[PDB]
Amino acid sequence: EEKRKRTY
Amino acid sequence: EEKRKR
Amino acid sequence: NWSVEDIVKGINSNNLESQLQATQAARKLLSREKQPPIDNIIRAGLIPKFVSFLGKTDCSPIQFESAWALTNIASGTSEQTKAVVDGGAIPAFISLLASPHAHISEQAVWALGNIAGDGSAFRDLVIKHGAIDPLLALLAVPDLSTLACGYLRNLTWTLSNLCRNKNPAPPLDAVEQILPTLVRLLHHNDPEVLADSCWAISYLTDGPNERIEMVVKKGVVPQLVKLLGATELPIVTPALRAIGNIVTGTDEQTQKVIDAGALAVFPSLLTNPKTNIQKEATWTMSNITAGRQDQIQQVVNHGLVPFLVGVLSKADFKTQKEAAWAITNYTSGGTVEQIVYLVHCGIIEPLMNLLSAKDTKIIQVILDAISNIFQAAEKLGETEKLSIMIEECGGLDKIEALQRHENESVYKASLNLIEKYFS
Repeated sequence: EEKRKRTY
Repeated sequence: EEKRKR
Repeated sequence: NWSVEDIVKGINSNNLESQLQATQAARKLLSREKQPPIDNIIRAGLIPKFVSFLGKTDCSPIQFESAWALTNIASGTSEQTKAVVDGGAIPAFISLLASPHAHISEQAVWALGNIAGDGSAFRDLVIKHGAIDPLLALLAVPDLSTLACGYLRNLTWTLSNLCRNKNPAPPLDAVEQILPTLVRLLHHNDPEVLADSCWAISYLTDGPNERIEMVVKKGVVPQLVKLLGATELPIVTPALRAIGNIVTGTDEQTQKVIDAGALAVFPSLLTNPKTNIQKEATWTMSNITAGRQDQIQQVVNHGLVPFLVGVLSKADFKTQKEAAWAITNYTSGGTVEQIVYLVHCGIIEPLMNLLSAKDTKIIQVILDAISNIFQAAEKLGETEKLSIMIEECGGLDKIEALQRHENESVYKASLNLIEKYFS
């Protein structure tokens, strides 16, 4: 929850 | 008797 | 499906369109679900080039691709976020917040959120670069419903990591600058915007009671109690944590919770199928039973004593431990009539059954609670009657067995109990 990757 | 924090 | 070699050749080509294509390829690589080659890209020296591409205002696509790539590098380990910050990415992403293209400013919001979410140090590093002013300025609209859905969720999520991570907590001047926007998001009708807002409130309410008062003085306790009864578990969880944090402060903050109607939802929360919701609700109960006697009376009048008895009887062990704390605090600050009502509800039998627990702390708390109840039975003179009640539910075997093991306070209090009420 503390970081987010943008997976398209 | 006191309040407990996280 | 490029190689890292090809990407580096493109980035070093000094052809703006070749660089765009290579940057797009890097984005597609860091975009895959299977393990991306983040450290490979870091080691190649591509991060300063990506950061410099963030400022090519003529080529908006390479701005977007670099932002996305940098975002995904910053989404990983703390060493990888460090690498992104070390490339000068923070001021450049703050400059990009003002892009006229929504997807590019959205990507800068995402990146700043990833960076700030790494911990205290990067959070304040983002705040010192002045991210908060343009971040809130992106929400300066009369109606939040006119904003794109994903835009709003990203801004909310980034604001929540700006409120996150104590030791040290966020600066006060920043919390006051964010709080009115935070309240406006907390009233917005989007389940994920509501979750993130409640998370932010729960972050802000964790600590000394000055910060709790800072949040409550904005009047969000009613809205928090309303959200407490939502049907979405991702909303109820952070709401319950913020409520639980607020009832750790002064009795006046606890009251302002109770008055909002919080106790009426607790029959659900104390029977919730999710163990963590039960644990958080019981812990909140324990900090209410440590309040004033009229507050304990409010707990009684809502019929929550039988629910506490139930949580002490059959629950997750952590929830039982929290219930034990609640009962000790109730017996510590309750009127004699209230302890009578607690014993009349059946508290003795599960209280004894938990003496066979494998936890030293819980036993101390239970034994302490028994001392309280006996002290109330002395004021009523019915000490032998409670003596035999503990007899009939197999309590005295457990006290006599407990009067002799490792911890000091355990055998001291339990030997005191034997030598004062069983002879």
